[PDB]
Amino acid sequence: ALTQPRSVSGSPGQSVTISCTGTSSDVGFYNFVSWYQHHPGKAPKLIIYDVSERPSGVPDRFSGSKSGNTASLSISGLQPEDEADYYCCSYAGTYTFVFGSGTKVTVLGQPKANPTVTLFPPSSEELQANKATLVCLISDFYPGAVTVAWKADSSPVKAGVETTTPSKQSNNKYAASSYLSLTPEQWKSHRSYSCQVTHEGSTVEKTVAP
Amino acid sequence: STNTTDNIDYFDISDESNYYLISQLRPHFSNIYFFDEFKRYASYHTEIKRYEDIHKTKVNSLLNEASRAIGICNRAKNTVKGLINILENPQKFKTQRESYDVKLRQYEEKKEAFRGCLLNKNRKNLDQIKKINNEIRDLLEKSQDCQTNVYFDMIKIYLVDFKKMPYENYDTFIKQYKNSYLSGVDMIRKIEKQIDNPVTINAIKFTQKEMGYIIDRFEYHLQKVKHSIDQVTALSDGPKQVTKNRLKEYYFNIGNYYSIFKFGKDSLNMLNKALIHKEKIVHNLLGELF
Amino acid sequence: VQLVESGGGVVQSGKSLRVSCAASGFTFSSYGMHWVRQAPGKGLEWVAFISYDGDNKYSADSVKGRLTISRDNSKNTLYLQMNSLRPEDTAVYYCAKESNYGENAFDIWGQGTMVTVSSASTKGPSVFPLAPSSKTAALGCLVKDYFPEPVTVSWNSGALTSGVHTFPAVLQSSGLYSLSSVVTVPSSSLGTQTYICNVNHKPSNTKVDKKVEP
Repeated sequence: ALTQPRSVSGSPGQSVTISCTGTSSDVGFYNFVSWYQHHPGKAPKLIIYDVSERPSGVPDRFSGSKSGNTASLSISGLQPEDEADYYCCSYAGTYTFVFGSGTKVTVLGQPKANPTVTLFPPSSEELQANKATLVCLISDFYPGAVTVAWKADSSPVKAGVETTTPSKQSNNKYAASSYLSLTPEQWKSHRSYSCQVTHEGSTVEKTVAP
Repeated sequence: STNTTDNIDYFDISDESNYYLISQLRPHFSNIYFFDEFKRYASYHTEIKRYEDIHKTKVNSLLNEASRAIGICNRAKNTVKGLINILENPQKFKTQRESYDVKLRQYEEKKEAFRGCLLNKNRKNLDQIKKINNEIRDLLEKSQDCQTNVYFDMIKIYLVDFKKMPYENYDTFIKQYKNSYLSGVDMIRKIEKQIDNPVTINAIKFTQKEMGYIIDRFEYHLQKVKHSIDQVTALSDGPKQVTKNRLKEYYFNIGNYYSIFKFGKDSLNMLNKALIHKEKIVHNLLGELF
Repeated sequence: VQLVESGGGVVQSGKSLRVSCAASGFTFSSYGMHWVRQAPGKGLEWVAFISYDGDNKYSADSVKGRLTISRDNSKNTLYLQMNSLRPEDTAVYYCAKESNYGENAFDIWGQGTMVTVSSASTKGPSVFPLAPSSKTAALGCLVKDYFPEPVTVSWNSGALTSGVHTFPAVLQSSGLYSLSSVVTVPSSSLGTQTYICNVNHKPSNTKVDKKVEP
């Protein structure tokens, strides 16, 4: 999976760029990389095929470039319709293709805000039912998505972790949640549990314990 | 109602020192299909299946290196398509401050500059074709009456696989499209001498100039594919006891004919869409020319 | 040019589902076709590829030896069949078309069909409360292990609607959905006012009210 930023930010009329770096045989070997624009519900349409050229319908604002193993897409003169998810696609080789992780391009409609995190220990009513679930609330953050990581005691967890996509609140800021299911015996053995929330480069974490 | 050309992959070139065809569509080389067919033989020939190791390591390398080689010519390909788009649309031609007969020579200079890139970047790859063919001819030898149940079983299946291609439908498509194109080049020779509309007629004359190039490639494959179909069918109509030396010559007969069949079929389906797109440009231009 | 695909909503684990992509407006028999799936959390990824005849069929190494692909040129449809499904591959399967500009790009895409992999029958949600935690404070109401969508959650029977946020549902590894409804309230007046969430799972005729106090 090719690597591109998690979120990029730009104001109406500004210009932003997106990196795309996968492997040495994927991108920098073929010069067949491509970019696609994905709206929330609509079908993804092709913006830039090959290194730098664009189909007929694509405006002059989108620019394609590549150097080494790093492909780059450039959008100048941002408009409110440019807010979408952008994926880069390189020809892998032997009749195979590889897509990028995706960037949530967000046009700045209001000043940015950092999230407020609250971790909920398992409900006592849930513990009596031989179940346990942590809830990591993320609210009032803007813009774009957010990275969420869980760690038990002092080591990270990679089992039974589910996360939701951000959603606009009553205000224009977004909100998300993260859950962690575990056995009640594992809740009493470990010393603590944590929830790491990284938004716009700043990581904020909160912890609970029995 | 298409007025501009989006795809220019109908350009191909054959090397002058050794004669190999280089197509822009994968696998680019007709020999790569011949390499892909030997895996079917090796799986059915004998207990020796060492080609499965060379097919994953050596054959894919040539295919991957060739795809990169064609990908280097993006700058030449995009600049060639730019000259093709300009000489096709008068709305895109009236913007520039140059004449048609002035930039019509720039097209040929870049058209051959692109074909040279397809060959130069693959010149290092053509050496591996002779290196793999010798390796295949070397690894197959490992008796005076080797079996032939696999050889003839391939010919019986090829004839059924040949019917998947619409040859009789492609052949009639040429004779009707060729005469209609010759009727188009005949009409402009009598309207350009009596009607003074130079800007639009130049696009019709230029579109017909490229149409003959694609008709040539579309025909050139049609007979070569037919020659493979006619020969493969001839091997069936014409034993069960063959030496191992002729077995290498027998496998190369079906291998060279079928690889040419599949490679020409790949060009024809591409050149078919290219010819229809070219006719849509000249058809909708006659409505604007009149 | 239009690419319409159709896929089933629910599929049991380890069972097979067939996906069909109907093409029109262009010559389906001359262009190559691609499949692309996108998980709810991750981005879309390349899946497989067919030539115009169907003689060359290839797939990604991740789904290799697991997904079968084929096309019907006479019926003008693209076929994808996945066998032995796992709850990790539930994704929106898009129908991609080989680009007119070249064979190394995708021109026209499909709308994408949602495919969920859950073997569990219809189940009732357990509604556990989230005691208020400082932040103003935030108290939640957790709706877990319900199948299928959707559940309707209103707070205090519609009495309070400010600061409320009902997230979308998730797909656990067991195929059951989870959801939390959170309300943000000033911490100075939380002991003087109690909160109750109304959870109504219509497919199971389930109506649950849960008082939330620290």
